[PDB]
Amino acid sequence: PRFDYVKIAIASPERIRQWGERTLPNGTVVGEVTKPETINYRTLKPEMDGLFCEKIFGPSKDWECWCGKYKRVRHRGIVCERCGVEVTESRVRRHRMGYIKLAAPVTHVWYLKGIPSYLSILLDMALRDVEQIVYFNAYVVLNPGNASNLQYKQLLTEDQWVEIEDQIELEGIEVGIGAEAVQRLLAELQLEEVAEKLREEILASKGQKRAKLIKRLRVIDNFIATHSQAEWMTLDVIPVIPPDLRPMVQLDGGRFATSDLNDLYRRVINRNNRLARLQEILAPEIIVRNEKRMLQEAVDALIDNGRRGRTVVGANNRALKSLSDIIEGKQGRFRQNLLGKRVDYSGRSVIVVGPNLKIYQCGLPREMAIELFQPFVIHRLIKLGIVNNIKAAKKLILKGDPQIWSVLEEVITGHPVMLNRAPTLHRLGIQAFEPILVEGRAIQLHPLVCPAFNADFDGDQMAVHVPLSLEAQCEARLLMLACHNVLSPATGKPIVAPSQDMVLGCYYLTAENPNAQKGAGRYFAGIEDALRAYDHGQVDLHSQIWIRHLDEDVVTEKPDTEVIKTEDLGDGTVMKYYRERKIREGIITQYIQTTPGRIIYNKTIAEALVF
Amino acid sequence: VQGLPRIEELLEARKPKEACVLARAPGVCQVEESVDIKVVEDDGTVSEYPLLPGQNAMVTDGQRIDVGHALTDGYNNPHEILDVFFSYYVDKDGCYQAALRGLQAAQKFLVNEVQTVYQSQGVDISDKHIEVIVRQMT
Amino acid sequence: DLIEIQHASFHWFLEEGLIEELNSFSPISDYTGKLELHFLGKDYKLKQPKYDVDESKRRDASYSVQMYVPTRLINKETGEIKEQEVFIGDLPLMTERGTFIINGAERVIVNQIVRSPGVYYKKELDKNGRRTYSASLIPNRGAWLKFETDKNGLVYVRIKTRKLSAQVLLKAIGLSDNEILDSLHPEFYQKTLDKEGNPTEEEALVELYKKLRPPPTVSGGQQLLESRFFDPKRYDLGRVGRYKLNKKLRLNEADTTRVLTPQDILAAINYLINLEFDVGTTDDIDHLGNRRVRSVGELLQNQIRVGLNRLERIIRERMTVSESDALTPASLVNPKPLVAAIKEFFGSSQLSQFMDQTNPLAELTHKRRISALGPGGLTRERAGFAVRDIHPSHHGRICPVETPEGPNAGLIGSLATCARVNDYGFIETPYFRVESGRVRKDLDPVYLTADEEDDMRVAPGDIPTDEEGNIIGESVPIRYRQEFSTTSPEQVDYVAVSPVQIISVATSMIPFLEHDDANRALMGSNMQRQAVPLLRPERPLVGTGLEAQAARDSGMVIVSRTHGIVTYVDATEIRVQPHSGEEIVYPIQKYQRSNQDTCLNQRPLVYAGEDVVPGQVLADGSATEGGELALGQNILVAYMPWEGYNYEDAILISERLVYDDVYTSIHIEKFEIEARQTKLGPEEITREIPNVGEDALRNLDEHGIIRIGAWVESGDILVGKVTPKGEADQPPEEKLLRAIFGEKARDVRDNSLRVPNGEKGRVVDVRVFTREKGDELPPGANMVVRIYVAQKRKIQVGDKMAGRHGNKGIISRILPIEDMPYLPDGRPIDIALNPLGVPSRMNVGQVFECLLGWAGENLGVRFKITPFDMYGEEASRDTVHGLLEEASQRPNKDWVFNENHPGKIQVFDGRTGEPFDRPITVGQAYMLKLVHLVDDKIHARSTGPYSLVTQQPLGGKAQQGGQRFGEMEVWALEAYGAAYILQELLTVKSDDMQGRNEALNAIVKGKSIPRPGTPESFKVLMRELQSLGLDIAAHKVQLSEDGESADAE
Amino acid sequence: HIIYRSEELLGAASNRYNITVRVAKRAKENRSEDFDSIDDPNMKPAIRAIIEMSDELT
RNA sequence: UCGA
DNA sequence: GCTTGACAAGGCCCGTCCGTTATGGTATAATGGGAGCTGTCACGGATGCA
Ligand SMILES: [Mg+2]
Ligand SMILES: [Zn+2]
Repeated sequence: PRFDYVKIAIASPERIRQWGERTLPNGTVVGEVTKPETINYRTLKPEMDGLFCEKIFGPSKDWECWCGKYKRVRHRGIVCERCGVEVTESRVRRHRMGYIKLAAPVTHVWYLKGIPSYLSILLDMALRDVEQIVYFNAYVVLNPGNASNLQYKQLLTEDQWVEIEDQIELEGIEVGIGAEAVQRLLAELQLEEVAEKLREEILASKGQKRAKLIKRLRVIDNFIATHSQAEWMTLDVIPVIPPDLRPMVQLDGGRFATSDLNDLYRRVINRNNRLARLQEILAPEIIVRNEKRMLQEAVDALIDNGRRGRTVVGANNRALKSLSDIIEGKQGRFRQNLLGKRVDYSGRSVIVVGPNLKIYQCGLPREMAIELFQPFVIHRLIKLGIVNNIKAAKKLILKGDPQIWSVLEEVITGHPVMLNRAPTLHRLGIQAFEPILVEGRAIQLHPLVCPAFNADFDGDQMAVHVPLSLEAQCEARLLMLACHNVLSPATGKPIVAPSQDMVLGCYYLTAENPNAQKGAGRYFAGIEDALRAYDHGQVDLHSQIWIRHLDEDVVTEKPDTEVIKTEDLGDGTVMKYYRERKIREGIITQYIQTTPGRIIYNKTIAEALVF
Repeated sequence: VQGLPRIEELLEARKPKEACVLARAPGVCQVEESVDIKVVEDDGTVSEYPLLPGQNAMVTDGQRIDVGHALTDGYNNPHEILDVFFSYYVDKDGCYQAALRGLQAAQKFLVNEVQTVYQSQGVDISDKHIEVIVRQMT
Repeated sequence: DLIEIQHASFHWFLEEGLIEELNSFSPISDYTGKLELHFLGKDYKLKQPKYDVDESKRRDASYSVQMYVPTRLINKETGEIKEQEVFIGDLPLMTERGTFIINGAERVIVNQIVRSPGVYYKKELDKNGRRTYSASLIPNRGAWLKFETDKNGLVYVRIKTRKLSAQVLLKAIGLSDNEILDSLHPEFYQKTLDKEGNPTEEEALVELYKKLRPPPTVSGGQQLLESRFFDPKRYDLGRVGRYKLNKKLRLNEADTTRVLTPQDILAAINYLINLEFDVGTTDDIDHLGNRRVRSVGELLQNQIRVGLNRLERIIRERMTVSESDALTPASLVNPKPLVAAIKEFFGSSQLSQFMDQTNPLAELTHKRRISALGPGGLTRERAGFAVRDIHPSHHGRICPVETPEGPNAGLIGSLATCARVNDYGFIETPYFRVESGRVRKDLDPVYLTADEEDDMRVAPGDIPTDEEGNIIGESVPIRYRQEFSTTSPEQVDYVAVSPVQIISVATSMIPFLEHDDANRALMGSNMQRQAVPLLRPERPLVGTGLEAQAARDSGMVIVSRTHGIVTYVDATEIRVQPHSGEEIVYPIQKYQRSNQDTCLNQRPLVYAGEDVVPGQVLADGSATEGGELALGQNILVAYMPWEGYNYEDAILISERLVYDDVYTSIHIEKFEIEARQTKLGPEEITREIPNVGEDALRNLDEHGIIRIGAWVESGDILVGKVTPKGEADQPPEEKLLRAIFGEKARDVRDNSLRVPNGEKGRVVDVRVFTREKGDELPPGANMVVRIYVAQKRKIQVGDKMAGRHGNKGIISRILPIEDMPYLPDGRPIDIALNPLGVPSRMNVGQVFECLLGWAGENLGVRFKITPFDMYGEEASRDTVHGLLEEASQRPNKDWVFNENHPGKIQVFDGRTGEPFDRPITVGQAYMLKLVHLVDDKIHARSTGPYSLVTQQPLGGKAQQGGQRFGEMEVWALEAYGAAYILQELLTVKSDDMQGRNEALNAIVKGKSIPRPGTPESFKVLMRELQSLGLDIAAHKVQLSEDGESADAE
Repeated sequence: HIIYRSEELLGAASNRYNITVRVAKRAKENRSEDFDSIDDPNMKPAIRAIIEMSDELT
């Protein structure tokens, strides 16, 4: 559908179980994962309770349940009364989420071990103080009332609590350990009343610790505006990822390719079923305390493996992939699957220099163009009446008929193709071209776009991309063509220019060779008289040649306006002699001493700028 | 020889090892183990005693002191240009005009220092591309 | 011999390395003391292998041997000796070339350089304060002793944990107050004895246990300290650790090698105190005297040590549960944890690398690589600027030129030519003795082990010497204490033995190395290891002379050993008779597949009835000519720009290189298929496969497999295999189509092995490996078929060619011989290179090479020029121009040399027939053909496979993958106005199960549709954030309605 | 002369990101109007939208 | 590991 | 343009058969665990230590 904004908040335990429990035509819901079993070893079918269960996440095959007798498309939207699997599509398994009901609360590792440890800010404790209550290392006083020397939220050691047990003061003293005491300490908080208690402590006696009460006030004020509760930071219900996001496939040798999420999910349920077993048979308290500590470490390793404790491993000695380690890294879901994707209708090849070509034109081989433009060739084959479907067209393409290459010639005319070389530093590293079918197996690139792509012909490979829609073809032509990218986006200077081999051809053309004249000092009648004398053996490339040119816009190296060697003819006509010019003043005529190489260079600009 | 690490520490706004920026704009006449410069303002009354260790050189020659004229002979701290130009103008005019003149001195320092490094390597970069990222920082 | 770090290392393991590991493991005892088990390591069997060297490569096995030791199981009370040989493990043997064969693939063991064990001191300034001196006693295996010294005279001992006072460790090991101060200046030790108390022999073990293990016990403090440095099989200094302790600290005792002596800890404190008194040397971590190398004899000693420790736990867990007697000693030793320890080192470790077998130059180089990475070396992120630079102690030991560019720039080095590693693991260089200004070149060298820094004065091999009289030069440049200086020739001590002693065996194949830049000589040495073996190689004319030694040491050249008479020579064997069972047969391999898809063909060289010598070439290899090595061809070159065809490092060749079979190589590819066991039904290889007619069943012999010698093209069927299916979920469209014309579908599915795109050739080996024939098969397989297809590839447009000086390029045009320029005798030009890349990269030696090879072309003499001269300016210019004048003195060749322009002639144009305006330098260049061909770079995809989770297109040429549109490619289109191209590349081309169907249907029908749906990768991230405990959802801001949107459903 | 016709269309328009949408929205009308059997391979609907828009510009 |  | 008896074909349904599978038990005495980290550089907070 279409949405307008995305909002993120802390998931309440009533919200996590909303995704888990689904409505089924029966007395109870079945959307809870209770067993750590995934599938069977004999057949490749899952079990009725587990991480891959069909009664929770949906049917494995399309329109087929787990037990049998419903394997047709006639039954749509009903639930089998014998098994319990809804007969629907197999694409619903990647959208349904189960839940795991715990027997003991577990603090979230992002709020405890994070920066700046928002769980310890609300409790007005230290980082090491909350880390001793959680994981069962110290006791915290929850009711110090009617006692001689006891304080609220005071840490007690193991040897210190057994001394108060002998003294029964003579009243009701309540202590706690683990996350059951942290959840009780957060549930009895006063978030409406503690906000005005910190505001009167900032103005009066601030000192250096004014920023500590300011930072604590920012966390309390966020829980009132968002209408959240402070006890929601501890987890009672654990959500389960859909099973297609933790896939279990079988290789060719018979081994299964499991994920690291299945080994971390199984450690939670195996330690949760043991905790429910110890609490039923009235186990010793040193075993129940050790079981709840491993349940705290199993969920924290599932969320962020290696955040607080040691990093758990599996069979191989590498680190297991937790829920948080698939989004933060360079190989995470953000930087490898969302910002950058692998596209279809693409290809690559090595590049060779193509001279005798134009700009906005690239050389494209025949066996690569028949794969990139494959849906465009098939459409032209049915339109011309050669084939009737795709199976008759695909057999005609792979056969190698000469009529297929005549269809491919008529398709690529006017279809822009974006060329791309990695790495893409600036925006002119992706330009569009009009391809032509050439002979060979490499991309005939233009030598003028070589400083733009920063491409050298010693092993460079360039990626080829083909647009599909009609709006993408008009954007590649009007905005991304190579002819419209003369100027750089950084400065105002052009980059489409002669660089290496054409500068040496123009430097030698307009040079001055003082030995090979062969007819220097001759007068010619205009520009076209000297071009007709170069096709003959009359003049060389560097001969001193006087050219009758009546224009005044003549630029040269070290220009001058002074007149030296003034010579006067008869009838008042004066000759104005210069260093390179010879003007007959009263302007009648004007002769320019130059080389025929500079006339061929000046003729090339005339036929290119005047059309 | 320090082209690329200089542009990195300028955009990160890191604090250098040494910094000495005058807090006002007085008329300082230098009357000379370490050299000491006494700050006496003829327009004002209160003086200033700045810290100057022996490992720093001199830049001022006498009667030449701006509002944020530094004496470092090295790298300047861009965070110290803010609070000098802000606290000196928070009492004269309003706080919004003191923040506009404070951010303008920090903006002109960052653009002129990035262009200094890029021109030393023979690299042409237009000024309008640099000041867009400086606008996002200030 | 050039391979001595591999042959002498594995020979030491088979006689000293394996004996020492079994002697330290034996004997073992039980918990009570009933019986004892001790081995006899010095009497092992090492029986015969199972398969051949060539048979193990095609059968997918390993050239290994079985290891058996005699084992005596004795009992304490009852006198009984049970002698029985028990199987230990599978050990892969080293072949005759110095390599191993693991799972049918040839592998090498790269020598890894690490730090030597010993004591190292370092002056460290943690902040702007006083000068602090540290220490580090590194063992071969065990815990470290790091002694530090803070301000005000406080020396501390740190044993990872918090530091502690020096008197705590020095008194807990057992010492008195008078045995410390007599061998120590003791005035500096009074400052650290004041604020430390004064503990007794028993008043220090309690306080040591309270800080290391935070109740203290009088027996717990002794068992903790003894297990770290004094217990056997937990702390080892090594044979080289005892040698470095007696050299640095100048100790009198020796040959301990097992236990850390407590007198050595007192000497390390005494050297640390004296560093504040301005006496003593600070060690360097990058010095080669402090850096060791290890090889196969040492790396295998650590794998059996961690493999026998796992066997010790099972041998002690079986002599306690079984309380009864009369048990065999062959059941006490379980070979399973030790077999898996050797198989992990040779196949799953990082240091066992895939062998490069392109040419014999890359095979010789890969066995001599010195890499600083591995399990115990360095890290790719922990490598800095100081470890990648060249140390002054690398002169003659490690090659300063040959190193790979890119990520591993400086971490993977190469051994030099004359370098040698001793038994201690240090690199040595030979030197000639100089006595009173006279090089004593009469006796053996000295082989100094990097001890010439602070003691000796070493001159290189470039000084002009006389014939046994004296040295010609008066100012000899030397190196003394890592600094260069010029002293008198009577004051020097040693001189180098060769000018190629600094460079490696691959850099020495570059003629005129002194005229080329060091950056292009780095590229010229790497491109020489990538040259393919041609069909008919040719020896270079400007060779350096070292190609003959590298060909014999590669192992692919058959040499004589008997000094006999050759009797019979054919294309398969050579039969000679030895003289002063007398008929030996030398086998010759014909077109064997290599690791890099090249050939390993050998050709016979000798004839019948010829005297041979030990060390004579009998049959050369694929990339080896007669005697010397040959990696390329000598053809004409011209440095002239064509019409844009050699614009930016591009190559213009002629058509003469195509039809003369120049640069034509043979590539043999190998295909694989397997008839596995599907649980629905067993798969078998048949010929009658469905939906395939007679267009592909022409080369099958009624068995489903192709024959030998059949020309296969792209799209054929090599092995026809069927697979049973049990779906039975036919759509209603296919049920109506089948009911009309009949032809009910079978239960099988065609899974035949087919030829990939752009692949062709001739089938040469159709070897089938099935069961009940004498070979082992993997589980879940009935028949294994292996197909080898050979093809003959010519030189085409797009291939990457290079020379010996780093002038790489890609051919863009192949012109006919009438369009190429021609010499004034009528001979055309093969290559028209670009002269613009020469002066910008300082490639001057390639101009000296072509101008000298052109002199050797008209004379036919095949010059051998050694690098690094002779008289200055009289040995390179007047050698080339002097020998070009001798070729012009012939009466038929007067156009070769000109007086005005010496290294130039007049070249005529081939198209118009007119001469060019300026003379062009011509010559005979030696170009190579690299492995980066145009066939391996072609890839295209319309629609293929997809990913498992994100439903995105895959990546890879061998699996029909798509090109990645990364983050830098989005920023270019975002800087453009291409918003519709960016939405198309992210939605209808990747990660949309619905949008890809409608976009493909729109092109075939002819009416495109806008508005693609939500991509799949965003919905995966939405479900992953909800599993992290975050209530994240998408809403709508419409009028009086704030409802959550269902992106998934 | 197609590249000379595109530079005249991008000029005198004051927004180069807006006149390229009118070309893409006119090429879809030329494709739906060319649904008959006559199909010119040289004149694509994307190219015909640029020539027809430049003739009405003048 | 190797190419740009 | 429709209709009826006849002849097999085959899917569920309901019994038992035996391989498969979950569960509980065995009585000399046995009583705190191994395996690496020790050569990266810079910046920003957070303790903690006077
Ligand atoms: Mg390049
Ligand atoms: Zn069912």
